[PDB]
Amino acid sequence: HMILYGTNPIAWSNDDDRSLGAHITLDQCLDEAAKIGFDGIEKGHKFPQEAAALKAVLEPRGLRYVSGWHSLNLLVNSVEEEKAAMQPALDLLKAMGSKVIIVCETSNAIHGDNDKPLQERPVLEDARWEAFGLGVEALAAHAAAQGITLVYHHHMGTIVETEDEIDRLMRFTGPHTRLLLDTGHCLFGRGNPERVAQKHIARVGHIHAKNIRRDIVQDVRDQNLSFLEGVRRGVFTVPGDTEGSVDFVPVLKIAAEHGYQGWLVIEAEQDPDVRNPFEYQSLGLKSLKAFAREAGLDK
Ligand SMILES: [Mn+2]
Repeated sequence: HMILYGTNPIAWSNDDDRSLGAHITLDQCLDEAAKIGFDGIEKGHKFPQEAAALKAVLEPRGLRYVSGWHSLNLLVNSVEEEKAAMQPALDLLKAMGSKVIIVCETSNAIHGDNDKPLQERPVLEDARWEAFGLGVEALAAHAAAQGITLVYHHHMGTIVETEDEIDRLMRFTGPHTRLLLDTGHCLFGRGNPERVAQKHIARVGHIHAKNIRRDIVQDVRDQNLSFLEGVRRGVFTVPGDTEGSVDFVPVLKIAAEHGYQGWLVIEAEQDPDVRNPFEYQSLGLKSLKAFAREAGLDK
């Protein structure tokens, strides 16, 4: 298959807030992911991080290891310390057959901080962009030399949140640095997912099909809520949820027209007691494959 459909375990057990889905075992998450029809799944905090142990739980369920989030600290640590911090991840990904590493600068991020409003998120001083981009590119050239493509995950609560900042990451990196286009964080960050795709599709190496509930996002902005408070209130949902406001097909149409190959991952943080992951992830996969057909991406 030229298009593979993935999921992310934070639908089942949240990574940032371990009180969300704490009771849901790895075994349940993986059973339901396979049963729903996903081709693979991304790293979650309950995943073994050794190759044999991770293979032992994914292979019985027909699940490929899509990729894993790896946190960056380029703003406080040297490049060589950051290459040495990503290497264990690069080795696991190779042993698992994965082709992508997902990265985000978190050294000053606030999305994991429950008590910090999202409006207080860090902004990278204008003079530090050139150095920061160069450092990201150095990790991506390092990764590429090993078969792994770096995809940068712009993210609420980080220095890469707005559309303008996505454009600055793209100006100050390349050619090995790719963009992970997350439709949910892009709209949450007041950006236009379609317009971002128009500009950067040729650099997009990985796509997260995430939806937002416009009602809840407007609540987050007005009441000054943290990222994890938005998550608990349902700021995110899946493709095809009527309460959502992301327009998926135009983004998938841009991807089709330039020949995107690879994964589309449904990543939807929700409170799983209220928003059953089996239900919402079933809805997501059903709707995203429809949208991908309508877009001519999945032919
Ligand atoms: Mn994502």
